[PDB]
Amino acid sequence: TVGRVKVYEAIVKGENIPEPGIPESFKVLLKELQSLCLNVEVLSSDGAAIELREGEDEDLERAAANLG
Amino acid sequence: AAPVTHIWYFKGVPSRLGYLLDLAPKDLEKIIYFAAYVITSVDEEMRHN
Amino acid sequence: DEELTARFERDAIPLLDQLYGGALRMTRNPADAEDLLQETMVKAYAGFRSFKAWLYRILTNTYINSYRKKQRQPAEYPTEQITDWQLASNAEHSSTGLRSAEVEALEALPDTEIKEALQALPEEFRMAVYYADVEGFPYKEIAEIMDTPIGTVMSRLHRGRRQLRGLLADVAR
Amino acid sequence: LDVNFFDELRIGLATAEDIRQWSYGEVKKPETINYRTLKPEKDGLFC
Amino acid sequence: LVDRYGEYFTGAMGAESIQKLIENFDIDAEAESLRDVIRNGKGQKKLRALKRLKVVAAFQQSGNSPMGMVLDAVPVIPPELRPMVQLDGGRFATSDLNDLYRRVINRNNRLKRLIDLGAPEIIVNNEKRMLQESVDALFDNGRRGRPVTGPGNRPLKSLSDLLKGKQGRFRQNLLGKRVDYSGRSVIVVGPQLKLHQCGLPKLMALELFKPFVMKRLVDLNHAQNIKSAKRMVERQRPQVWDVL
Amino acid sequence: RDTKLGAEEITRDIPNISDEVLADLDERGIVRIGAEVRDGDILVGKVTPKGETELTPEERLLRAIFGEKAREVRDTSLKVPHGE
Repeated sequence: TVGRVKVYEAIVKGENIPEPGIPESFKVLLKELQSLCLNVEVLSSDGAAIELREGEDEDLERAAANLG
Repeated sequence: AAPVTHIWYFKGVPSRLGYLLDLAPKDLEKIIYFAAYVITSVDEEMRHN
Repeated sequence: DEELTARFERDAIPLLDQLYGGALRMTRNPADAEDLLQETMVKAYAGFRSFKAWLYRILTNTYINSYRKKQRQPAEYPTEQITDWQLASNAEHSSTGLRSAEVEALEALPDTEIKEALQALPEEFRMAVYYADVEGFPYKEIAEIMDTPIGTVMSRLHRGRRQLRGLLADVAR
Repeated sequence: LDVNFFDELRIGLATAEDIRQWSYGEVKKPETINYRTLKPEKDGLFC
Repeated sequence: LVDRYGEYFTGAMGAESIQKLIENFDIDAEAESLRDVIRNGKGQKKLRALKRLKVVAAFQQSGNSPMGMVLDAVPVIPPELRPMVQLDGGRFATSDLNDLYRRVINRNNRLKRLIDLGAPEIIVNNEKRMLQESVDALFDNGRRGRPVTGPGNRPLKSLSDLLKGKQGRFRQNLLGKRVDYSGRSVIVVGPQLKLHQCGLPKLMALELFKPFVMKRLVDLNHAQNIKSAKRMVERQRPQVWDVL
Repeated sequence: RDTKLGAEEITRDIPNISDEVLADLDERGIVRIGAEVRDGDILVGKVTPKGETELTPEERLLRAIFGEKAREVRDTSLKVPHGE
């Protein structure tokens, strides 16, 4: 969801295409597994469980800095 | 309002519940779906005395 | 009259097993027949102390009441999957349609019209109108955010509003 | 916000504690949305 | 057995009784007992103790509490993954998941009403069985008994159906997806083409490359800004063919 | 139809839309018999009630500066599909 908009920005501005993010399909898969009472956690290298969300301030920081 | 068994661990062959409790899958079917009673606990000393 | 309930039990329970046959014909769906039968039981047992054709009257009454509640609720027809055509058709009548990555990226871009008219305003006035009209703060909160008396916030609001009204005239832009 | 550093993906049985920790609330009502106002009913599947 | 002797034991129907059997279950005793009986000799019963040993030992080593096989709380998937959209004609369309969840909810609430009302044990037991069967239909529909059906006698798709098959979320929502910057059309023979070339219909290429054409359009002075460039590419203004 | 924010309207008055592209519409906002329509043209003009949280910050700046109408709408007009 963020990668597509940032890609359109990059092309329209003549910049390089950015690095891809995480597919929504994988998050949906995890939500379905959880809805099946399967506890599915994404582990990092150290063994801790990563939590998957998105920062709300980025869109607000850019949108607010837009006006000045 | 009352416990429910996860059908994946009951009906999936071989039955995971049935192999955990050493119960036949059809007897476990009779228990879960209220065809038959099962004995949860027994008082050994009170029965012997 | 507790024993009466016990009487209920016996005289009720075999009849109930036949009442299913009456509900299945009515609902045409076996799970809804079980639901209707059990609902008939809840209505009967609580009101059995008041008083089989009687249980059939309670049953049919509960079915028709379920019909009446069905008239009040939104009409739902379940589907294996919602099609993209239905999503688009539903979006055509929605407050916000289906936006595209292009529309998102271009909407995130600077206006280069409104922004220029805001930069022409002095920093105090554009800040006051930003916290007031754009953000929506009440006036006292604007007097708190920047340290000024109420008078400078209100005056800068009116004068900045006037100047911005001069810098652009648009029915839409 | 996050590149994928994921080392591995683990799956196990979820207890009721896990399910209640996931939950943002309990759905107590069969109602979906109001037919007149098209607003999700409270304590419903869309609440 | 309850009238006389009732205070010497306890027994029950349903999944609450299975849960009680798991609470009193001693996993290490059965684990090393089955290891012993399986290691002692070879035969059919040894295969019984081996196959039982795989699951019992599985619950022993993994740290999974077997109580996880019996649920006191059912998760509810977020509503965007099971949406509800109104159609032309005033009707609404819900994912089957909403009807399954709704059946579990109604039967659970009726079970609560029966517990409060002090109903006969036969009625309460019927409601408990209906609850177990409805949660069954929610997780895997049709795996046991006749599937729960919607209108037209169509079995509803359960949570297990989303993960299974060629139409599930594994095969066609993960291994493959619909993509932007793509098109299709009928193919005709290209005899004048070089082996490394293909003919692209003009409008198709203009749509496919649209952002690039907009950027190169704002680089030159054809477009004042990028929004007007979008307006020009959408209107197929004659300036777009050189840039394209 | 009726929406969360109230009834839609089929109308000739479509915000942010020039009089040049409304030329082939009648007084109701419906295209006129015999009109030549192309990709993207307006067939039936329609507006849908919008919420005040859906305005861009600039749109809200205009609405608050000029004291514009309380009714905010989106352009849902029926348009000719691509390649028609």
